[PDB]
Amino acid sequence: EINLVQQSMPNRPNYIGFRDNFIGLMYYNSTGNMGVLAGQASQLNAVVDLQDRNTELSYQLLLDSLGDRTRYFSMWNQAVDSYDPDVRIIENHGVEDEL
Amino acid sequence: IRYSELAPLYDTTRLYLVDNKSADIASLNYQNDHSNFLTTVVQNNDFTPTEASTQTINFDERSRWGGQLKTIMHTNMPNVNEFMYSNKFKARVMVSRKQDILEYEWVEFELPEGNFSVTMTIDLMNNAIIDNYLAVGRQNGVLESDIGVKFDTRNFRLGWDPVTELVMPGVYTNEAFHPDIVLLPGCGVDFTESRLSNLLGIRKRQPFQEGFQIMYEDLEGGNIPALLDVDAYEKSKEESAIVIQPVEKDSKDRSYNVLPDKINTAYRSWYLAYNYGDPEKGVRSWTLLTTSDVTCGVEQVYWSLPDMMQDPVTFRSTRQVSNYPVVGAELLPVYSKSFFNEQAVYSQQLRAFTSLTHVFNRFPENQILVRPPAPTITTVSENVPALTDHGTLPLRSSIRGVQRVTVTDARRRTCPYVYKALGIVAPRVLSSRTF
Amino acid sequence: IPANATNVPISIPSRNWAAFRGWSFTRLKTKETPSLGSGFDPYFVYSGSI
Repeated sequence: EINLVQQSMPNRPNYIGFRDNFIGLMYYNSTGNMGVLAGQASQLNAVVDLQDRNTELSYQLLLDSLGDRTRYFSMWNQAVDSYDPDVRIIENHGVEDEL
Repeated sequence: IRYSELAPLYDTTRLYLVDNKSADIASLNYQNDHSNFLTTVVQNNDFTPTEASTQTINFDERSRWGGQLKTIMHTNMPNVNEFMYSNKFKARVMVSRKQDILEYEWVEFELPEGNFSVTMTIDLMNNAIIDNYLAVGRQNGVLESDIGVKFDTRNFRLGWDPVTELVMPGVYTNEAFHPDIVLLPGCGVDFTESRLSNLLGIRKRQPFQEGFQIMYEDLEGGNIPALLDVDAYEKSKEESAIVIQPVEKDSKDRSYNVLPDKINTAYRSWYLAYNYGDPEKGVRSWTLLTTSDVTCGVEQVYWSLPDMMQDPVTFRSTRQVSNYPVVGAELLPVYSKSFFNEQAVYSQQLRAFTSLTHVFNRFPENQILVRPPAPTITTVSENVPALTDHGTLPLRSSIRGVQRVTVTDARRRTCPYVYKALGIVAPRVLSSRTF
Repeated sequence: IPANATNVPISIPSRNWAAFRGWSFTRLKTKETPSLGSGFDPYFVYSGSI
């Protein structure tokens, strides 16, 4: 008779998709896991990866330089992380509730 | 120059790959075991190790350079393991008995990993089958005369008369003469997939033949002569101052499966088949008899440093896990050391004393089906490091600050049970090339 | 930065500074930063924006 009173609040929204530009979907800046670009008559690579290099970050900065990141693209998955300017900084001005 | 933060060096110089970096390079290892480990070749005393794993050791193109590989490897591993596949053997046993209807099937068995003596290994192989009596043997109706596979060491033709094929003392000699597969009617044993064959010391004579199952059919001239009934032997001396008979009886009611028109049991013996059986139609014509190895044979362990140097001819760099370069091709540091006990057979009365449990010394199922007396000469596992030096392997033009070291076996896959593998490389000039 | 620390001393060994440019700096958080150099970081339990 008392379980006629229960309140339910919906589950919190959760959005799970891929990363900003397919970040960390392939190894860069690692040893043992670095890629190979080399001939078939030599095994000298044109890939040199260092732990003090970052290229996942470098790519993000590079995109911004060459044009807007507000333009979304579904192929290479461009869509930069963002927030609303009324969430991060709360502009508050009351409510117009005079009627 | 050869480095830009140190003076250039000329002639022979040293480099080291040490496995003692486990906190200066172990944030790159969190899925790299010690047989695939990444470790620095840069060992700057007065620079922070974190920021010094990205430094490069230059070598001028005045001459070609090639390191001199040396490897110090110490392994500790048990002799029952997944490494050799010697923790499992597959054997055809009686899987049901119900007028008797008999079923037989290949039933895999598994020895608990970690073991000591050669004598112990044979005993736990027997005990696997007697824990399959506690499975389907006591939940059906299998007779304790039957067991499928039994592993002895006994020879059953001592004190034996050729003209009257009874064992005249009425008991079998309690001395090892070499491992034996005492194999029941309509049963085989399979050791294709394991190295527990090599532990017994039973090998193929064509080893590139596929399959390695030994059938009851294979053994010929291998039937074990029945014991003389010494009651008939005693009470004929009182009439010749006449009867003679086989022991078909036992006091636990477990008769020796005597072949009815013969004085021979239906049990086969591999040891008898090999020696006293047919010369070319016995088991001996496709098998060999060799000394037991507790180690199960000795494998080869390869060295590889695939991205730190140019590989020998007929190899190419692969980061794929299946294939890798081979360098060295040197011995596994596991070796066998023989020891001798002349009270070996008598020290199973002192493991009987210690353990009154008798699940290792075992309850006598039938007087053939019993654990064997220990070998007088045994092989005992020994772990001692192996040190090896090798020729020149041409190096890369410059060497990365951190370089992969990998050890891989003859199956070309990474090796558990390696706790020291130490790369020592010494660069030296080989022969001039244009600069 | 340990936790409630107000100073980070950062010392670099003696190195050439030939053709050096600026610096940049930012503060991250240990939880939200994975280790790169290993195939798997088992201590990374965060899936938000890195």
